[PDB]
Amino acid sequence: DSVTQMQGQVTLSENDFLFINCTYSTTGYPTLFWYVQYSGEGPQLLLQVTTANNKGSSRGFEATYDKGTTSFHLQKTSVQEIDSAVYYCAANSGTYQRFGTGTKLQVVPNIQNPDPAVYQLRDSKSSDKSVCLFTDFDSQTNVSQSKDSDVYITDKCVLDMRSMDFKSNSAVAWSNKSDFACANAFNNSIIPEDTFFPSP
Amino acid sequence: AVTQSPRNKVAVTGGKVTLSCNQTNNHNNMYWYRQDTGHGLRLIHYSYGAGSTEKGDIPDGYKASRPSQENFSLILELATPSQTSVYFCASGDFWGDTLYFGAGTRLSVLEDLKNVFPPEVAVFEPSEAEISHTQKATLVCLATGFYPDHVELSWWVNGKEVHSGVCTDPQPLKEQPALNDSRYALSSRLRVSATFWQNPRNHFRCQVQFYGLSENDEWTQDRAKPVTQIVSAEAW
Amino acid sequence: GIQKTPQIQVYSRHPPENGKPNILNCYVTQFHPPHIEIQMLKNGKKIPKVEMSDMSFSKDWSFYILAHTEFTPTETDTYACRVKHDSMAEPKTVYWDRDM
Amino acid sequence: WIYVYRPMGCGGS
Amino acid sequence: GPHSLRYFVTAVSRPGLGEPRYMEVGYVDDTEFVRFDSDAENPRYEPRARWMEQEGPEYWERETQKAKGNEQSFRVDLRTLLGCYNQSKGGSHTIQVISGCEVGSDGRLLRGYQQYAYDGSDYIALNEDLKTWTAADMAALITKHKWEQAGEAERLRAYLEGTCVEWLRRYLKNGNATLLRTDSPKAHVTHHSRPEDKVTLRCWALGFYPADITLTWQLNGEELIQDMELVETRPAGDGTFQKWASVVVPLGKEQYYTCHVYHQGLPEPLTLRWE
Repeated sequence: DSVTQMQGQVTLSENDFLFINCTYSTTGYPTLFWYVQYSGEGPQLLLQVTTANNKGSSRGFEATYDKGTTSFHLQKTSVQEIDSAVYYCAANSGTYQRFGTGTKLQVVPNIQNPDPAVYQLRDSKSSDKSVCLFTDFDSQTNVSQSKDSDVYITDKCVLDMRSMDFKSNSAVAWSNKSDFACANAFNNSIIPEDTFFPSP
Repeated sequence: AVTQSPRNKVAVTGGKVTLSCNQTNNHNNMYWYRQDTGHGLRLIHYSYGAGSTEKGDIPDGYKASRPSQENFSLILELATPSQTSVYFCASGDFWGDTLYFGAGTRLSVLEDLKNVFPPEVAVFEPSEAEISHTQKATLVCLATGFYPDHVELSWWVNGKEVHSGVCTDPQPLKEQPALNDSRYALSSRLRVSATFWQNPRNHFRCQVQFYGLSENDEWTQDRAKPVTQIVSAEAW
Repeated sequence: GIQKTPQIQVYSRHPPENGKPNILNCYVTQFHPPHIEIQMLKNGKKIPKVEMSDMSFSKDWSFYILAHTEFTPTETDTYACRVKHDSMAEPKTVYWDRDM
Repeated sequence: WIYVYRPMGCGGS
Repeated sequence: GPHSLRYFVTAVSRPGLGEPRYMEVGYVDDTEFVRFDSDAENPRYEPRARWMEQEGPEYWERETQKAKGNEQSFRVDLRTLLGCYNQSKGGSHTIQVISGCEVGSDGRLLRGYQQYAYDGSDYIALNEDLKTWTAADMAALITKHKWEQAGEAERLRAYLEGTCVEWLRRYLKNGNATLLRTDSPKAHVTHHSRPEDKVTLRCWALGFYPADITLTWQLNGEELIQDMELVETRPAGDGTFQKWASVVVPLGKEQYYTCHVYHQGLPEPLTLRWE
């Protein structure tokens, strides 16, 4: 009793149509499941169907029990970004339940009016320590890891000013160093040609 | 519901560890899974009901007692670092029915307890440049030099906790990837309109929860005892 | 839910010939509940070494079971089956007749 | 091929 | 012509001394072939026909597992049920279940069924339409209510029409041999004197398989139905079967009395006589 889902990562933009691949090998007449696991949390039954060939729906996902293909493809008409999570497929005919690696779904926002820039911030107490903040860039640009061993650079992450309503991407960088400047950090990433560097 | 005790845990190689899971569903079946990069959910032990314990896929290292229908606990009789991982308990009404999972427990196992450390927390203030350009004020909170990666960072604005305008790294940085046990770091932003932040009646605090040693771990060093605690940084 | 009383047959597998080994079985059927106890008797004494086919039931819901043991007919000896079961006030016992 | 019984979870008279 | 695969499930509480007894027993065409007993040590699904040894090691692991779980399910149902029937905690009770599939000659599901019983009386059952339940009483109503609520009927129906029926085929192909075999009855007529110049004639039939057989006694071509003692058919433990039919006769007139043995293994019905 087994399942194979051929995607490790999948990423897309909001409103994109979602489709994740699932085929199973089984000896009995298994009931089939999709489990979802939002980061920080434990897995949870997204949806199940027990008979071919019907379809379950939850939270706007659906999947049909495809006996002819032995398939349980998970499909969503308009992926939102709450949906960023790990999706696990699973059959069960009375075996015990095992889990693969499932598929890691990253949903990224359509950034409306990109305004790339790198700002430098001051400590609120120290006054002397600095940090660099790449922000407002666009969803497709990728922030690469620090090629220098002594500068640390966070991966991209998006925030949402709900009442505004506004999403922005961002990453920060820092180092205890003598020559560290903002122009410098993020050089090993391909930044947009217009990114605004102010003068301190 | 299924709940897990404890939720966080630090232990020295060779010691004994028990994770207990207690379940409010009236379910016979229960399972202990372990989860880590590249392998996902792997079954260790399970129980058809009160009394039995059957081995799962990867039992070596672990033992499981099933006293009643409500409790299932697994025991690492003498711990190894290969068992550092996140652990998940599930219950099940019958055989091959849905599984209901616990919120998991974080278990770091290291041979020495002197390499433990709490976080150190400073918030950095918005750039006058950004305010000018964007009419928006970003602040960053940085937690640095802590071990192991058992933290929970939050923003507190004016004594209430906020979720809008916030984001925080998915997982900590190896402060220096050479050493096999490097202290971690972790960043987070709160973004607010420019008007809001330049008003000085407004109070900004970010607060990381650290999860370290207990009362009944014993601490030899002069350096203060690195116990589960709260480190904070604020601003106006 | 009420309770059905056991039916009994005591007979030999092979048409008895004195001195020649055989098996004697006791076929108990049609009873509820399934807990029964069954004694085989030789010359009015309990036999220790009695095998039991495994228990089963029927659409009836009633159970059956088939206890047996090896033995060797003689012109003299006597065999009986004694079946204690809740549905009877006193334990019924059935004498083996080689003619039936 | 044995089926897996669902719990009766009854109550009543 | 038709064929079938049924499982018989038994749970019996043996209080107040602990764990109930769990028994599962599979029969194809009414002949046992697999069994499970909670009461052995190393409790496991065992084969009870040699043609079943043919199944792999991964087959038995699979069925044991399910058995194990089923057991746990009844373990609590037994205990739940007492409370619902306001019953004393000391005594022992019985959940029984029969579930399986009869198939036609056209290899098609002919009648599917699953019926439960508590302490030897009906408790609930599936209806012919494979979609609905009949509840024996107020207690079974709540069960039925939940089983509809959770979509049980469809999931069993899957098993009943799909899995079950497929595996009847697999078991049949596996056993065409041992199962459709046939041993004709060996017959003879004994004679015993009765006090009043009367005699008893006993017609015997031995070592026959299958188990259905009809023996009859006539004089002047008429069957003597209201005159025969006749025993229920019984296992030799071979497993062939035995059966006899006897009847009272006046001393001397015996030669007018004939025995008759209809059984599917013998080409033409036997006709017997003493001496």
